[PDB]
Amino acid sequence: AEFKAGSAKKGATLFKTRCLQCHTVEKGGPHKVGPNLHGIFGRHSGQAEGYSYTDANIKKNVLWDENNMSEYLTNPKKYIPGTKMAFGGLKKEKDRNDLITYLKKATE
Ligand code: HEC
Repeated sequence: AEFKAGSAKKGATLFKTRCLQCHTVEKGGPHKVGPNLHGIFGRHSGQAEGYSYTDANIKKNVLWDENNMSEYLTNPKKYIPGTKMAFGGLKKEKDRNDLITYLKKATE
């Protein structure tokens, strides 16, 4: 994909309604169905401490950045075949840009 910085204020609303059910962003934050996302950018996949991932998410070994995250969030199951989740993706590019703008700051 091709990320363009958007609205982190809209990104925070999108995280609450589309991600927060399964994830947290705070340092030391708890894992829910999905892993806590603190430090996700600039780190390889399957490395949230204390979270047990599928072989698919571990074997992907993607170094998370703004662009591959955008591609991933479009359809996680297409990007990482074998990943297990009741999530189909964030289809609108504007949403992905807004979400990632917020996420880059929230997980820092
Ligand atoms: C529950 C229905 C979920 C929603 C909604 C979202 N995600 Fe998720 N995510 C979930 C699980 C169970 C997992 C782990 C899957 C596995 O194969 O083990 C994940 C994983 C991620 C990751 C990868 C983390 C890593 O360390 O590699 C990211 C980056 C991620 N999820 C982000 C994310 C965002 C931003 C969401 C809202 C757009 C979101 N997920 C929705 C479960 C669920």
